[PDB]
Amino acid sequence: MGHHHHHHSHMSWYHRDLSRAAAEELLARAGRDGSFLVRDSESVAGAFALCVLYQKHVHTYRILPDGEDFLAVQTSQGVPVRRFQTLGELIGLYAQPNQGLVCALLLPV
Repeated sequence: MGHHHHHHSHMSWYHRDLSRAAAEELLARAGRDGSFLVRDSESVAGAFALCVLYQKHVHTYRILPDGEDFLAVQTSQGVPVRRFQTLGELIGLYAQPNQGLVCALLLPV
């Protein structure tokens, strides 16, 4: 008896309005390792940031266009870096072990 299930049933890991304090805290409190989300960089040079939790260790990454239009993530130098046209490609690729990621991108929370 009753039918109540609204739409907009999405977490959305992309927030240009969260900040590292509440982003890293979102991962640490909600918790389930392989936790990731893409936040606003605090100015820097017009970049994006990716905060990832794994076993009491939050590593926060930057994600820069650079000086063209392509979104590169610096995991390491010797590691072959990939430039993405969308944040979706970023999340999908780094969901796989690369060499540099603390655990790879398992789930937002």
